[PDB]
Amino acid sequence: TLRAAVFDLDGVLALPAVFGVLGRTEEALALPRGLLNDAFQKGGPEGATTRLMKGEITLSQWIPLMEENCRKFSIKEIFDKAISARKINRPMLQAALMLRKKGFTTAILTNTWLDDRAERDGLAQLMCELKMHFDFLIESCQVGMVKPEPQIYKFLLDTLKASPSEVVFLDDIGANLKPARDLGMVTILVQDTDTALKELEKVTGIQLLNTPAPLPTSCNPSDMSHGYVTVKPRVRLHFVELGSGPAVCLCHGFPESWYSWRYQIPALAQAGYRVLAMDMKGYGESSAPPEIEEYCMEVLCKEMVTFLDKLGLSQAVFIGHDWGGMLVWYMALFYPERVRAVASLNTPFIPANPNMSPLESIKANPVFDYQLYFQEPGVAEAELEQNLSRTFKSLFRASDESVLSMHKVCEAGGLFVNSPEEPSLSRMVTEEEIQFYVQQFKKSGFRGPLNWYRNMERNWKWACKSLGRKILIPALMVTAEKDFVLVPQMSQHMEDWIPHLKRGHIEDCGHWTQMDKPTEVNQILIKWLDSDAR
Amino acid sequence: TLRAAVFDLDGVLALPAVFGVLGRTEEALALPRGLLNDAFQKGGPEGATTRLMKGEITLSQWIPLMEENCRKFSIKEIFDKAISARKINRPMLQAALMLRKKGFTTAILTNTWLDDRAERDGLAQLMCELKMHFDFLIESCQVGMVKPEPQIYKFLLDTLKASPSEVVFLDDIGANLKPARDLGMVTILVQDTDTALKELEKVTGIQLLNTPAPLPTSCNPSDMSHGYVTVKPRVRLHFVELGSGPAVCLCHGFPESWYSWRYQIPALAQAGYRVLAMDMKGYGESSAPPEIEEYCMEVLCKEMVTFLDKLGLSQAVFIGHDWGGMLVWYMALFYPERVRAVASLNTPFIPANPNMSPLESIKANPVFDYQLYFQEPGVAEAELEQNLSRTFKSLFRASDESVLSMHKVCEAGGLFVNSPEEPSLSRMVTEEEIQFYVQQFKKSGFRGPLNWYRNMERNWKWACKSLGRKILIPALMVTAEKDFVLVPQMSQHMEDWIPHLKRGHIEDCGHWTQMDKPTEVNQILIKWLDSDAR
Ligand SMILES: O=C(NCCC(c1ccccc1)c1ccccc1)n1cccc1
Ligand SMILES: O=C(NCCC(c1ccccc1)c1ccccc1)n1cccc1
Repeated sequence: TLRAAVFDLDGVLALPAVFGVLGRTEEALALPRGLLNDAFQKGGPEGATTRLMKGEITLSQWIPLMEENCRKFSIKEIFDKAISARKINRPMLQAALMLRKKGFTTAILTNTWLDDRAERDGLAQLMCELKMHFDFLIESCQVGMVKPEPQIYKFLLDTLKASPSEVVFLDDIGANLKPARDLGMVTILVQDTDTALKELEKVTGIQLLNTPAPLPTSCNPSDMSHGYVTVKPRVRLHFVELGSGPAVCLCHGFPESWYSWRYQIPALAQAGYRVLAMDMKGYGESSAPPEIEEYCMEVLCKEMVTFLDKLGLSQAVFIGHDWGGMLVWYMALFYPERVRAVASLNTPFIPANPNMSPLESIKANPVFDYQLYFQEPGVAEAELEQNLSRTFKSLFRASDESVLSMHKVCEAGGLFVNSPEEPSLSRMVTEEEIQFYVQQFKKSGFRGPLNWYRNMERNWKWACKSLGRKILIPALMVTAEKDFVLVPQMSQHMEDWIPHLKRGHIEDCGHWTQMDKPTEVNQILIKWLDSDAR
Repeated sequence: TLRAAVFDLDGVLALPAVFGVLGRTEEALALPRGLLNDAFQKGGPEGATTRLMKGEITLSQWIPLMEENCRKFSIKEIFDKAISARKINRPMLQAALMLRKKGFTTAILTNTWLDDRAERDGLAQLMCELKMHFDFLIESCQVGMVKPEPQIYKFLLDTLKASPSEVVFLDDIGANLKPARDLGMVTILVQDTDTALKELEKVTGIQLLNTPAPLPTSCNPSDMSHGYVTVKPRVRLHFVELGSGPAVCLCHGFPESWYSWRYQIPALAQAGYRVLAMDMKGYGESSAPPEIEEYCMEVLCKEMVTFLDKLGLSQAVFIGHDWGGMLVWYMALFYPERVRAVASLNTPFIPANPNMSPLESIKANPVFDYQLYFQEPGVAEAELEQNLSRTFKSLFRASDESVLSMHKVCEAGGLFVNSPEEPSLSRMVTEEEIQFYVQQFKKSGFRGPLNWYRNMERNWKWACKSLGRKILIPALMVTAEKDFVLVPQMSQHMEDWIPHLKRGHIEDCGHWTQMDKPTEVNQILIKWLDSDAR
């Protein structure tokens, strides 16, 4: 009965195999067949390559020793190109992910080297992306043992804490499968991926080939780097941070969390960006002062500028959703020198109407009735804090799962009045994800978050100062077909204010854009970032 | 009686003045005198420039309006160059810093614009470096008022919470000084810096001109972004983070803190690097598990790799001092693909002697006697934890302030036996800086830090696996003339292991390199980083 899956790297999790380049070179340079591949293995267990793979010497030390073996054109150049060309075998990783998702312990067991080349980062990035999807990574150069030595196999089993018969082992080198087979492990010789995966699904009884497109990698809160900046005496801001490159500040909506970006954080970091996923003021681990004035856009934006000041960041690209999207447009209007680029999901840019009170403007739209219900301090807090699991389960649902009516909320005297006490779990979320939001809202409740709605006049007066301005920095507006509150048509006039505005549109997408359509959100954001945010 | 100092930006804190470029252009292009400067002021308070300076419109909106005024060659090009050329007037900032150091409230009061140019970052960086040295920054485009309007002056006084006679105001525009003068503020017309500073020191009674070279900017712990990464179930690592660019991981020595890099953090961030100043395992806010094995180099290095993994960093340049320097050489030897570049202060790279026990090797050097005293669990903890203020005051001193004998520590039965109970405060540190170390060591004590010395055999066996390797990634060795334990001569053989090793040497420098010689440390590190670490 299988419970562990082991994969080789070269020719298995990463393709094309670096081993099959010596032969490729021979053919291209019309060299005697197997000349380079023979130099590579010269001396066998006593040879330079075994010393390299055991970690006795580094790759830069091995390069000249290989050159001496070849003289039975550059070895460095051949290997630099082979390593650069080698990329993740996505269907193999998909299978490993599905196996781990089903309860399997997974490991990469690889014959590798200590890379000290000037271009070592490329491989470092590859190992990083790959390894975080596995329980263990066993490298020959770190353990001082190599496949096919039987000791590395006993080391693998001790690491897995599993009997050989519980382990499936995948490798492209037949000689490296033999010791695992001899111990009683299920083995798979990997030539083409499809066949290897058919063999894998046959032995495990788990569908691995032709399966639906998986969701992007999410975040485990306990595995993130958590950051804290005090922006003023009584206010600290919490954020989750991942990746390197240009800073990308993610701003959630109401009533959310940094975790609402769980599907974007790993994808944007992988894309070459330094992601800072905020807990906005009033939320999660960030401070939640009680005063209403603490949540007007002018103060919220000033604190986000201080946040950048304290971190030593001259700029960040600002990406917001819902109330976070509203904040990012004001960041672009009032602090363009600090905003590298601005993007909003669902939230359109609507200039203040100087000839109408914001209270009047909100009364004009029937979908915005819930906002008037939110005005009186304590009323909405009571209903939203009564049962947290019910609040999040009722709120976080796809366009076709609605249990809420946001019309005549005041008249009915509640957001959840003719809504169930025990809502069914939406297909967008797990019970554990709901419980994360529940645990977060137990710290400060809904006062700070609802205070974001209690500054209409204050925000209106501040916004009026920007009525003569235009947004001329790079900007992206992403609309969601099925958001019935922040409707796509509400954004129709944006290019009058943002002439160079770029757009994205997500069909069959509700309000909770990031979790409703994670793959498409990531595709739109990464594409825009690489073209407009450097 | 003065207690507040106010400075203009253009032509005062930043030079050359952007205003004096329209005239420079006229002369270079042989245009009728004052043509461009007249277009710039066209319409006066009703004109395009006043609207710009009040924040009604952005710089990119103003550009074409200026062009229409000029037609009574590119306005954008002229302004892009003028802004890029404008740099901090270092002696003016030095004076503002000395005034604030003496108890003065300081502010920048400036007529500026909302910059949305493609090249806005240059100015954003300048404002960032400047503003953090002042109590307030008042910008015309944010406050909706401009100098010389009297309202901005009343706004300045309300912001300062000071009567006009308590305020000195420095400006290069005579018309802008008049309202401050009329209110009873001491005013200084700034033409050349030296004269302005003579006037400033005359009115304040504080020496501001010809004063000694100040120390680099330090860190206020409460104003830093603090980060936390869980590397394994019972171990979390704390770090302080500042800046953007390539990641630079700072590793302190024994018995130190992230704060030991206080003079380097702002300088390296300013130099264009993303600084991660660690609290090493066993210290400050990082976890301090009690087991000795938790502090062997193999585990310490593995956790630093996990730290990078969790933050999404494929590499970091590793800079260490003392025990941190020892760790960085092992990082370079065992994980070169994760080390962009390696630098050590004081700590040489000494390969393990495979023909001699590390206990024997330590017994050979009389200066290393304190290390044998540190072996027995509980003995050194008791002495170092007895009085924390005494420990740090006795330890942290310059080469000429020694109160400690590190010879025959065992024979004398203590590190501080013939040392004072109340040491005098060293000239390298303030009482407040000592108290920061005191408060940090109250959390975990000296067990975890001393455990770094309790893995000699374990570290020796691991180091022996690297005896066939060479360090071939970029490397820097910095020696301190007067470190009497980590002597410069101990590093003499390093190029046998690190052929491409670069060096730095600090004369009249004791063991506590970062605080003994901050300016020279920063100069050596920044120079090496820009040339070798990208
Ligand atoms: O009220 C705002 N967003 C919350 C909408 C949300 C919601 C409404 C009411 C309570 C909680 C959350 C919603 C949920 C489902 C569908 C559409 C919209 N905004 C006001 C300005 C910018 C955003
Ligand atoms: O013991 C080590 N460093 C501490 C030296 C320090 C010190 C010694 C004893 C106690 C605390 C701190 C010192 C202080 C003053 C002068 C020179 C050196 N190392 C061992 C391997 C790498 C460093």
